[PDB]
Amino acid sequence: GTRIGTLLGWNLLEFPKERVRELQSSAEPTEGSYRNIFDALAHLVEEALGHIPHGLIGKDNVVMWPGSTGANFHLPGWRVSDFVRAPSRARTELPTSSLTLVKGKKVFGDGIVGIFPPMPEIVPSPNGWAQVRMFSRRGNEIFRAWKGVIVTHPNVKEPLLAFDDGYGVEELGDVLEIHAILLQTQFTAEYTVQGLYYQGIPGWWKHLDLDFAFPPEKSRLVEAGAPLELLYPIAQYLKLKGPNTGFGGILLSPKILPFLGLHGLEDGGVLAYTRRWKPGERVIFNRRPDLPTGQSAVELTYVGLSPIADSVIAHEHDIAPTGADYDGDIGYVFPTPEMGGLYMPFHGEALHRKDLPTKDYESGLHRWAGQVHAAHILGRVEVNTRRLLDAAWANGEEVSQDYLHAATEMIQVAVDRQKRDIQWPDFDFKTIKDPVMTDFWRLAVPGGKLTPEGNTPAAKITNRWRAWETLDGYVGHPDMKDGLKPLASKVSRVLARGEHRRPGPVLAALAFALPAPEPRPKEVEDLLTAGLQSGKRHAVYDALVQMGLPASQATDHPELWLRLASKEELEAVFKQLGYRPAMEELEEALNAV
Amino acid sequence: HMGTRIGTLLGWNLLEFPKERVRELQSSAEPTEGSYRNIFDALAHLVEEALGHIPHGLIGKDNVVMWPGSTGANFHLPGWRVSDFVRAPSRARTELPTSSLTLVKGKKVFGDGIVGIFPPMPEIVPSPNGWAQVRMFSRRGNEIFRAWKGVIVTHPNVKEPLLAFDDGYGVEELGDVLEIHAILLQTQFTAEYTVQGLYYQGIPGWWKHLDLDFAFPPEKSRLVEAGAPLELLYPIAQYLKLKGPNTGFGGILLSPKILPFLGLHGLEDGGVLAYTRRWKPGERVIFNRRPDLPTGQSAVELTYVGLSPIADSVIAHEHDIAPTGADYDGDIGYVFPTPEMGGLYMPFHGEALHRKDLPTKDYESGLHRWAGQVHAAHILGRVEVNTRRLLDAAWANGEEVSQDYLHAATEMIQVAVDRQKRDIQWPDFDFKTIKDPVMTDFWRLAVPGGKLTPEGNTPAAKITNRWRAWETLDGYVGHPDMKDGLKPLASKVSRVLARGEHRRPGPVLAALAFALPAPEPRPKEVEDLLTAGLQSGKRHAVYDALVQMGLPASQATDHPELWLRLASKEELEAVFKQLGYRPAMEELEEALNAV
Ligand SMILES: [Mg+2]
Ligand SMILES: [Mg+2]
Repeated sequence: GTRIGTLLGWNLLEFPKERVRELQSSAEPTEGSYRNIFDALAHLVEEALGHIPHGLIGKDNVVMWPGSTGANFHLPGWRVSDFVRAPSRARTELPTSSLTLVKGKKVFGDGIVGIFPPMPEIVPSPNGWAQVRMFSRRGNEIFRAWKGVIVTHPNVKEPLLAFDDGYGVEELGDVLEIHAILLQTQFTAEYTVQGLYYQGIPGWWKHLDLDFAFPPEKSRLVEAGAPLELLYPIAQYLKLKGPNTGFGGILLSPKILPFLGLHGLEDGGVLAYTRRWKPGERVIFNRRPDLPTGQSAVELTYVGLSPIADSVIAHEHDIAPTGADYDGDIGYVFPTPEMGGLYMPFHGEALHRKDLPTKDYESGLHRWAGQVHAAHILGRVEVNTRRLLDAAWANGEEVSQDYLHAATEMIQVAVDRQKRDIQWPDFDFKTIKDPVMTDFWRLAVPGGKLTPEGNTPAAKITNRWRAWETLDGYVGHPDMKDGLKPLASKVSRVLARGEHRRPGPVLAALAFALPAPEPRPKEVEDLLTAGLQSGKRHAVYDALVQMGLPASQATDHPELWLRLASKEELEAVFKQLGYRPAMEELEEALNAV
Repeated sequence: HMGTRIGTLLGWNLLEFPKERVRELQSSAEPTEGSYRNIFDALAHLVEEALGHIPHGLIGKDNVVMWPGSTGANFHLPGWRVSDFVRAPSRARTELPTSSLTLVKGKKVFGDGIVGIFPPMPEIVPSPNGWAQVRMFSRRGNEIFRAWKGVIVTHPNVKEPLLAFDDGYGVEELGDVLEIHAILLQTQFTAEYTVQGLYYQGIPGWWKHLDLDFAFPPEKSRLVEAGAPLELLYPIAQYLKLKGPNTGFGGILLSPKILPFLGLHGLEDGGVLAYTRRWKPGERVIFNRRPDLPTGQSAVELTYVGLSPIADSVIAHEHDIAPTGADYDGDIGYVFPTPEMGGLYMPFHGEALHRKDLPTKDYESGLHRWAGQVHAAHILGRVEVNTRRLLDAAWANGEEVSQDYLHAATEMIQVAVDRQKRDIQWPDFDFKTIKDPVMTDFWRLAVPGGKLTPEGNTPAAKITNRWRAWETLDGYVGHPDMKDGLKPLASKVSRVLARGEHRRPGPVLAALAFALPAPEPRPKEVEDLLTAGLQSGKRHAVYDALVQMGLPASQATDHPELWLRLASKEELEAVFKQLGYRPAMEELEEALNAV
């Protein structure tokens, strides 16, 4: 996994994470505010490179350009962005002579670019898929390029490609180069804050609970009855959970089914790679982002199994309001309210405006600009709207549906502006002069996912979960705040139970209790010495884990040792020191008075 | 790193005593009952401390000891025996249900040391027609009832897992798994004349046929091949070795008794099969099984009668190779040309001295055995060195050691080797000694161990000295013509040493630092290891890790020593051309070929 553009010989700047984010917060839905961030970005590239390098494109912080090591794209400069920046997690090659060029726009469904026979060097299943970027190539010439997903089935004899969904010019290279940018997988399917704000069942907050998430190293300690001291700080292992969990697959069109040699699918109906539902059962389909109207959740019928693994098949017409396409979108399927779900199906009228004045961007920098600008406005509308629902619910009221539609319209023009220069719709931002429950959730659940990504350091995670103490100081729904109190209690006992249980004494103890280390190579003696004498124990410990050092040879390095020991070795030494299993302690804290 | 002892996979604990109070404790040991009982004493007293009791089940060899304790599988056989099963590296593991096995009866049925004839088993043997030297156990829980030591072979024509029941140790009762540990993986073995070999059966004037060569480990070999400067090979002594006029063939040693079980016909008396086309059916070859014994009885003429059905192997009759001492429990068989065709070993025509039925009792414990082993290991060495030493005093006048005496040394050796399992009564032996600088004394310096292929790593300071020993030949008493013949070789060695004496690597390493472009961007963990090494002066350890974890070269260019180890053939050639180095191999050639 390094980037597709690099393998095509492209330059790669990586501007400071912070320098764009500051520049952004001067962004408004105005032509000027664009030309603003446009100007400021121009002279951010110039004060790093000296010049405006020909054919440059950018995402956030990342900028990219060919130089002349860089393979040439036979397509508008700004389009090229979609192709270069993605990781190349796996590669393959096909001679242009093997391909059937099935013709038609959106033949396979709008997003799917190839229906192939098994290809186990990009898709790990016969029944599989991969999200890809694919080019038809000369030597340094790239004539046509496809972005989207390809599927794979035994019944498929010859590789088929949706030619008219390509990007370059008519003529075609002599080899088709395919880069898997995302390997086949299911996706974790949990309710989100946005989702719950926009379409949650009445009193949905009532159904949130605390849970524990241990990475496999730590989960081994927990399973063997490691003392709670070894889990400090317990906050880094906390997460919220919903009353239940969804299914999440890549999203495919029924248009593929004929080419798989299979019959199609009724209107109002869904297939997915799971037996969790019986054919005929209703389910809630969801595609993200959740939009303020609540329109990202629709009720559809589970009609049976998908023939492609890790996928949901649904008609374009059935999921149109949710904004779904087939070029990498994930479909999530949740239980309906009646059978315990937290998302309510959308029943309102949806379909927003047909067209606004639209120019392309003038270059790829123009695009990068628009992108950066738009991204801010997106967040603005998002947060503002959520805040407004806070004030509204506080004041016994509700945000009028017309306004949610207006917000929704801004959000999706924002998303479209990652692509083309589109005129913003008119939209008043109300602004709130109070701390609202939304502000709490941005603290407690940054990004809205109940699954955190534990980059945030030990220092800060405890503060995050300590925020649960300050509910009263936030304005929002009376019943939300009051309903959330038992959960804040639970959080609180768990935190308190671990507050002063530090690991250092247990690490010291294990050093004394464990026997002297068995004989080990001098390269190991030497690494461990190197680590200790310089304060890089952790790098060394990571190395020895990777190089596969055995536990018996690590007993003078308790932290290392804990990472190599077996279940039996851990159990044994914990018994010796007579530690109370952390989980027993944690359960008691959860259940307590 | 992974590869760990079968014992430790079984739950057994382990200690390593220093190489000091083993080479110290033993080095006062005599062919007497009491010399044993005082090596046993100071051992049982050396496990006294460094541990609590003397743990029960305890076994050992040299400076290493192991015991079951809390876990550790419990073996349903004599404690002392178990030594032979728990000590070896488990290089690969496999499991068969006890209902899959067919059990063939009679001792030595597949030949003495072969324990299984099996269908292809790709978990332990790479070749469909392969082998592996194994310990296998029949298992319950921590219950190990019966265990086999020896070789298993593998052939497509074997349909059912065939196993030599009555060769195993323990009780007739059988667990439900058969657990197999491959302790040596199918390989050919490197086949070269040894010093002891040439002392004991060397062609007349054999020393005349030794020469200088280079052995570069792959890392250095990459360098040399890309024309690294001689500076980067310092000290060149660590790459020197002696070489024969020719090389042998070396394979695992199997009994023709296996052939019926592969659906094949057996083998004529006096014949060998081997996995090589280097000989034609008809041709004579010298068969050699180590250790080379003083009688000369470890080399015997046999006829090559065709291919072995099994890869990397030699097949010959217990019958025909029994003077050599060989059986099949992992014994290697070596096959060299006959004298007529350039061989340096001479075939033995004589009576083999293999005395039978002198008082034999067991060891009582397994610490007894350990004691026995350490005790014996020394007596063995002294006899072996003593006997070679006398050959020097003798050829020095113009005499021979009396063949009778060679016979007695041999029988002494054989008992040493046997005393490693059982408490066997020592033979009467006379240690007629010389004290003088003898040529054996030199060989033990220039070629420690006897084997022309040096033992891996000895400190770089000392290795230059060892090859310097060739200066001091005259200091040494023995065969005139040996001493005199070797002069051009002692010269060759000396030219080569001198060609590289003061070409140190420091300067070249500093140049590569400057010549190479700035390192590409590297993960923090890489940055961290590199500073760790730097700050503590342990960079070589750090480099070993990064090599092992597979860092790319473009990221290591500030650490030339590391860089040299990651770089491609093309990348090396390139910087060497830039710095204008003269290829080392050219200079090394010149040093060889000069008047
Ligand atoms: Mg999309
Ligand atoms: Mg043997």
